[PDB]
Amino acid sequence: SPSPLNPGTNVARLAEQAPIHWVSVAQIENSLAGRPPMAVGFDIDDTVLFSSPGFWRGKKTFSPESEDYLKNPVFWEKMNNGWDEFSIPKEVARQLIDMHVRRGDAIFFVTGRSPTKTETVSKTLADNFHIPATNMNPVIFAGDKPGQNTKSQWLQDKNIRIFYGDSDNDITAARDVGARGIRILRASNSTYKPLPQAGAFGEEVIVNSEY
Amino acid sequence: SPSPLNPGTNVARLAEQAPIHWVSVAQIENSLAGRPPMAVGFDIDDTVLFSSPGFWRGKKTFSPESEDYLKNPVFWEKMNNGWDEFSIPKEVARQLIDMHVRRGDAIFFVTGRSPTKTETVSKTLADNFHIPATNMNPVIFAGDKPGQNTKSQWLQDKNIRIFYGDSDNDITAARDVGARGIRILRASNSTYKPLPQAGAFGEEVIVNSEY
Amino acid sequence: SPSPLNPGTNVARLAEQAPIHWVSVAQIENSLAGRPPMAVGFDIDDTVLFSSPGFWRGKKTFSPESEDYLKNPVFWEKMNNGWDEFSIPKEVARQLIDMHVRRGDAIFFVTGRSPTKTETVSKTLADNFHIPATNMNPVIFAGDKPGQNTKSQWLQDKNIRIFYGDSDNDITAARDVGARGIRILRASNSTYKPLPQAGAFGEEVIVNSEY
Amino acid sequence: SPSPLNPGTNVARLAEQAPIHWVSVAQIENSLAGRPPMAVGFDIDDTVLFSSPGFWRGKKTFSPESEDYLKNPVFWEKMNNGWDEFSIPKEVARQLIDMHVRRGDAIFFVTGRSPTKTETVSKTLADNFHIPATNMNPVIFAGDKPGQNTKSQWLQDKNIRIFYGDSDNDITAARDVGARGIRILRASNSTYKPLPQAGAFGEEVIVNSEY
Ligand SMILES: Nc1ncnc2c1ncn2[C@H]1O[C@@H](CO)[C@H](O)[C@@H]1O
Ligand SMILES: Nc1ncnc2c1ncn2[C@H]1O[C@@H](CO)[C@H](O)[C@@H]1O
Ligand SMILES: [Au+3]
Ligand SMILES: [Au+3]
Ligand SMILES: [Au+]
Ligand SMILES: [Au+]
Ligand SMILES: [Mg+2]
Ligand SMILES: [Mg+2]
Ligand SMILES: [Mg+2]
Ligand SMILES: [Mg+2]
Repeated sequence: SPSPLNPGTNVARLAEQAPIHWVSVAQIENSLAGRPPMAVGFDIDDTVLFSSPGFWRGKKTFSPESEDYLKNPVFWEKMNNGWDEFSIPKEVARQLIDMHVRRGDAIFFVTGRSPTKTETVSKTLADNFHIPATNMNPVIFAGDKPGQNTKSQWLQDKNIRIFYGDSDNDITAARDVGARGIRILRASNSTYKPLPQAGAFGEEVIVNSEY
Repeated sequence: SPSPLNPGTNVARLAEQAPIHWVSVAQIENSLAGRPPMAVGFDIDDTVLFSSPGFWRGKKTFSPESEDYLKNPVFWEKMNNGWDEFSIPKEVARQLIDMHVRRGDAIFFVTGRSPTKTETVSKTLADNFHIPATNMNPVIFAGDKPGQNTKSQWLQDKNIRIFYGDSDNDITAARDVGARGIRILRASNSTYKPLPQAGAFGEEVIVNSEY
Repeated sequence: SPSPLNPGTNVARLAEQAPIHWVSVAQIENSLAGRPPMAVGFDIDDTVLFSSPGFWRGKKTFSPESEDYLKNPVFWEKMNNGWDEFSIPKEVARQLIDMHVRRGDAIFFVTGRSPTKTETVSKTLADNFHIPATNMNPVIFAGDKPGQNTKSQWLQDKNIRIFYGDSDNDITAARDVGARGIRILRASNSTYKPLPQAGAFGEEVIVNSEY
Repeated sequence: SPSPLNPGTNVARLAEQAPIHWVSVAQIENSLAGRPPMAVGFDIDDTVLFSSPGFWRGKKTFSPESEDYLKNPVFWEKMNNGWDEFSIPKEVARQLIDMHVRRGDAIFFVTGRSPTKTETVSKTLADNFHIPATNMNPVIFAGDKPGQNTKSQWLQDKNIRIFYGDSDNDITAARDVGARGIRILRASNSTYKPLPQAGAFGEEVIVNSEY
């Protein structure tokens, strides 16, 4: 700073590109041509669902000033049992999942959300993305609590070869097990802030994956 | 629709700019410096609230395979009386509303949503955006009637001198009454598509106003 | 800093716009519709000619480590009498000058280059941009030396209403006389560095004017 | 060709990225860490030198209204024996050449320019880019023969493992011999048009490499 009234710009800044390995769904699919059906995984939040409406609602209802709602079982019971009806499915996920289904791939969802006694997230996902039951697997609630296993342990267990996610820990989880971690852009209107530096580990990042 | 696997790019395309009158909130405040309190107006949907969650939910509930929910009074009762709890306030609106409160301006919201018997929208707005009683005015539900701009007469009636909105009809309403129409970007994960061409009437467009 | 190996990015940075009043040649022309023929002015370097080849040559020949060549009469005699045969005309200038000629405008060039006993720059310009002799005026070498007048004094003297330039002093010269200063982007391969903050004064900046 | 006066834009277009493998010089150096000295090669025109000044001049002098100058031996004598004094070294090339000198790599320049009896190009390059005698190799003038890639056999002959260039033929030459072909952006003010689609073979493209 200063942050000027009239900052101006220049054509070096206008054309400036960060050195990122951008990919398209079409190129990922091409990279898989001739590879046998495999298990692939997806993070949920900001990867396949824009779920910030429910998280916003939860914050505003359960902990208006902090992020305490994120460890409130009452919030999770609401979040995992219907508030995703207000979540907005990502077109990038529609494309990815359609093409993995077309390959005959096993599709897993592995989330850091807290587990709840029941969940309708598996159903919301299978329904919105038209995932055959054959390809579909119930959502895995991963983590460090008693009775849980971490994202990484789950990726190893289900032999997941590709993991799509928006968060750094999605990519490092894939890397820890030798899986191909592929980054999805977090939408700038997500309430999960700050936005990750997509590409921060040299991973592939999907173009235009914010929606 | 297919496209090349590796389309590539060039630095003319990388640097290319559309000829848009981009402005900041600071520049708008600066352009108004010295001007006494006035009435100003805001569209709601995709201008101050990312409300797609409620509309997406409404469509799924009331008209899965059409747009009839938008003409269903039961949908409007829900949307206007609680589903905005899932609507995500936009940062640009926080900045704009803060600036107009600093100015002592009278703030109006003029929405194309259908009027309902009761509404909790004015409450959600005055709360989310920390709007003092004196600057706040109850939401004007101008409704929607294709072939007709239902906002124009309201801007005239309330002597609104600046109108903010994401849609072409917001800008044309301001133009109709000789008010300064200022465009806000609709977020790319909005379910209201296609995205408008912000800048299409030569109007000012607020930078980074998608979130 | 750090300047990371793998910086990554996010979609707020990807979509980020500086708040600049970008214009196109088409919009400038539209803004002039019905305005009588007038005098308009152009800076030369990085506005209508990419002349860095001659300046590079001059530096390398006359002052390899400093910018002393810029005050070397021997350099100027070479620069103003043929080295612009290696200067690359800007498409943005072709468009501007064609449209000002089509309007019947008087066209002036006002440069901070040092005057020389003879110059072939006026000819290079008239020839490359197909400027009728009627519209064309000999290049004005402006400045602060004995026997010179400043850019500003020249703009006042020739009643210039619009001045196109890439440098801050081009825009301030127009502003000092009440003329409309319009910014052209300096190409990032110019050897005149650092690049200006185009738009730093709230002036109009021509889209894609780096070439 | 006409286009809308105020086309506008949207945030999907603002944020849109082509799926390009963008890399930095640091990332390239990092990918090579541990590898002993090797032969590497560079195209010249629009890869290390903005040489449009000499080509533009040549066209004006030898074939104002065609491309015949490119097949004129008198043009090549001038272009190869002094007109590069007007050619502007690219910063990306300074970074690349510095990095390959750090590595102890053997550096070759393989150009489509026609061989001439004498050439001062190798001198201009070794001087401009501060290239030690040991890393420097005399420029290979491979010439140009449409229908034939004249570079491929030279990369084979010199055991070149990495080839840098702006044109499709640079990348295809590297591919022909199983070398790593890396694209540099052609500057938008180059008179060699149209601009190539950098990234069109899925090859790495160097960020900000237009200058
Ligand atoms: N503010 C937020 N908006 C949307 N999703 C969130 C937010 N905070 C956390 N998440 C989700 O991302 C998961 C990663 O652990 C968290 O468990 C949570 O379910
Ligand atoms: N490095 C450069 N490359 C191109 N043009 C230059 C450079 N330095 C100055 N100029 C030109 O811009 C003019 C502005 O005063 C100078 O007089 C000079 O003619
Ligand atoms: Au890599
Ligand atoms: Au202005
Ligand atoms: Au609507
Ligand atoms: Au060529
Ligand atoms: Mg996530
Ligand atoms: Mg709206
Ligand atoms: Mg200049
Ligand atoms: Mg080349």
